[PDB]
Amino acid sequence: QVQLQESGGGLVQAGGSLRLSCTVSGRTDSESTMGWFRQAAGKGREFVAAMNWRYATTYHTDSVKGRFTISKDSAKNTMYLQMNSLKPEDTAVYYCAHRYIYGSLSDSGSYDNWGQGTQVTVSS
Amino acid sequence: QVQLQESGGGLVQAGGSLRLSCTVSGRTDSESTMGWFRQAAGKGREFVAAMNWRYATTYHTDSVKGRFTISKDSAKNTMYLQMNSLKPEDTAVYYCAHRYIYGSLSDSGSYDNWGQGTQVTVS
Amino acid sequence: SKPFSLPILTLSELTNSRFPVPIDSLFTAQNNVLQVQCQNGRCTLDGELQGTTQLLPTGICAFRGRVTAQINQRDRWHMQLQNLNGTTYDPTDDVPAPLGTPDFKGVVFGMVSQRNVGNDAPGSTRAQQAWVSTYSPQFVPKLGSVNLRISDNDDFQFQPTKFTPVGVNDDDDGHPFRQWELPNYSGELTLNMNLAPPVAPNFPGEQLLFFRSFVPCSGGYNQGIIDCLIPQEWIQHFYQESAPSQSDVALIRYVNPDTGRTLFEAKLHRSGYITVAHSGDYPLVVPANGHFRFDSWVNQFYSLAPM
Amino acid sequence: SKPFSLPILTLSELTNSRFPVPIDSLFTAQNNVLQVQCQNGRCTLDGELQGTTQLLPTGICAFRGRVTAQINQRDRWHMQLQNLNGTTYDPTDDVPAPLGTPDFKGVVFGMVSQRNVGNDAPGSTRAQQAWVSTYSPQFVPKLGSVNLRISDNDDFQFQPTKFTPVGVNDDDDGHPFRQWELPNYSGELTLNMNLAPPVAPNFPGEQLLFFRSFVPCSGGYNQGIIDCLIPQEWIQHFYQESAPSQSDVALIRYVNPDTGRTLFEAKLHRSGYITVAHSGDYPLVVPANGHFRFDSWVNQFYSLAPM
Repeated sequence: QVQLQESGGGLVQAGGSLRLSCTVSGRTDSESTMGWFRQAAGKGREFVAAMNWRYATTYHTDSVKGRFTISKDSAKNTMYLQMNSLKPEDTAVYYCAHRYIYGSLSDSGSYDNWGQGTQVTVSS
Repeated sequence: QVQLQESGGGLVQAGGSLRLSCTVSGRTDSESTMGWFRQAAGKGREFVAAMNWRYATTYHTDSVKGRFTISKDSAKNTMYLQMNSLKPEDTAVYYCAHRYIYGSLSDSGSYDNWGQGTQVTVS
Repeated sequence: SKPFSLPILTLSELTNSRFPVPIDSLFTAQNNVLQVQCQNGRCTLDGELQGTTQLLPTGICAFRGRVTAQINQRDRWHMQLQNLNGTTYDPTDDVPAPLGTPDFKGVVFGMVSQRNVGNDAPGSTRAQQAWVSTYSPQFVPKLGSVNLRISDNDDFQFQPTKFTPVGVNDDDDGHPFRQWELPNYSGELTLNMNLAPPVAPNFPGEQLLFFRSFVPCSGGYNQGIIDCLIPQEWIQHFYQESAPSQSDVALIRYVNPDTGRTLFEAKLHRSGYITVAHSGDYPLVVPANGHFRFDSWVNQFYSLAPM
Repeated sequence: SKPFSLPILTLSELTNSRFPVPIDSLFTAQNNVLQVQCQNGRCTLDGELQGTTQLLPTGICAFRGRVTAQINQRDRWHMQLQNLNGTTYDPTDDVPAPLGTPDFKGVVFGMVSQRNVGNDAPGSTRAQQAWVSTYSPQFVPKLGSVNLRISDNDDFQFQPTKFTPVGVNDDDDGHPFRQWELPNYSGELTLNMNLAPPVAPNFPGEQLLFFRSFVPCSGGYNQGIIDCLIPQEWIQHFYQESAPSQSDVALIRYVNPDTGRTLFEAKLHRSGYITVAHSGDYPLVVPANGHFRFDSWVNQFYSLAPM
């Protein structure tokens, strides 16, 4: 079991930038998979990006592939989401998730553990 | 999260009976599924029986359906396995497991939590 | 008129018409209480589909449609059905259930997949293991919906959804896999309509012959046996050909192409099922290249050579 | 005396020959440098299967065999392959890979299922979601094995196993789904052999015509496009008929059966693919009941009416 916690959200203006952080503690292995998700009010939870925890190999959806970059800290037990060129449609509670299954990095499923999420609000 | 611990295994002669016990603790809801498995030395883990914690609905595999009965003492938080007409082929370590998913009771997969197991030797 | 014919196909070149898997063997059954009334795999020899039978091997025991609501019960996810070809399903059509609907009691395990449309992340997708129990009180495919048990309730949306089957199983001790017991297409306490008729031998010493598959199961020891009266490729062929049936019974002969000899003969009845002269359950011992070939139309008086 | 002919089937009555799903639409593609060399869904008009093509829709992107070992890598579980009909696979046969092997770069998700034989709990079964990446270094089907990523390493044994595909996806950012890039059937740094030949237009103003499906994906926005050159039912039909090709080009007409009129015409080439006279990517606007009909054998100079 992994314990997760998001931070870095806030009220930004469209065009700005934000880096979310997700701290990871607990048992993690070679197949451990870290994902970012988001959920706007009244909408389905959207898969955003994912990364193999050990090797930092990534997958980003086509919807964010240019502006959002998932990544891993070079020393800390912390994963990031760099978010550039923010738009009002990025407004949502952003969550991070962990999974002991490798599956495919493109697979949105089988994520067991979740943080409480951090609110991102973009406005014009 | 759910924590499990088996008990009641030991050495018995072919023909006798045992009653294994699996105590449960932790968050358990409507679709929580409890199952018994077994693994003899050097062989694959065999699915044996499963029940729905809430309603005590049961599935038994055909190799044990006449002789083994899964059941729940709901007063306590304890699952059981009534093992009758034991034969040497029944020798194995017996495990109990929990699964938050309903699936189907006949489904052997997606079991998350496991107890450490009790040894059952039939002579 | 146009001559009747069978496609030339070995057993391992045949698809079960009641589950999307290859045929494994031929099997003849002792007469008993079962009234065989499967609804998939039904087609007259002159090409009239019956029951819930459609043409596509991939449509067998599949569902297509839209998840529109959820309930706080086992069978949580309400799937409004479409026809498999994407058209709107009409619950007043003279069919037992949407074509492709499973025609047995039990649980069908497989996967659901979704691809959003509309305003909420259109084109976003997901997929996960799921289960559909033809015992579920929400299994009302005739009325237009079934409910899915899925494995991950939080990665699932109110969006277009498809169910791809993989195998079957008993559901629990009280609800076993019964391949000859139809589901209640309209739900509990309701009876089925627009059924293809029952099938039974009607000639002394004759037994039904089935195309048998051993389909995957998901735990326990169920052999996963699903028997169809005729294989999907025959149904597809009869539909193309629409050859008039010249009598109630087409005599067919199972032949070894490598030798040219006939292995045994059987009656292929105009409503699309086979009988053979044999007594007892018997898995047929036949070579791998064998196939049926159409011989002739015979009358009611025809006595089959014992097999 | 078997004349050449097409089966009479609408789009929604056709199965993709490169993935086990129905055809969704017809699509013509702008002439690229794209090398179309897909290995499933390949069959000459006189009934010669080529590539990895077999007859059953259920065999497309399916695997069958025995899991024999695990390794401490991503693709953990070593699956020694049999042919899909159960026969032992012969790595020296004149084929690129076992028939049915996926013919694209990507990940195929689905379910593995098992059924024990022998001394260890014979008859016991299990099933779970799995993934096969055709980018894997252990994806060596021509040599006799692929390795599986599975979802539950503890409910899996060294037992006969089948893989049922459900959909596809990109594997990760550096390894996307590319339907026109063949896997390395023999592994990294080995080249493929025994391939069905590449196809392309060879006439000014002509473009390939595909039977297109949008197959399920497991996350993100991939449209799941798999284009095949001819549908699986045409392949099964040409194999049955084995009518000799009287020329290198079959002129075929897409007809509205309700009105009897022709909607457009196309070239059906001897090696089993279709060209149309059109420039630009274009999803074809056709009535739902349409189907192709063989018209005549034409020669090399035949100019298609623009479509």
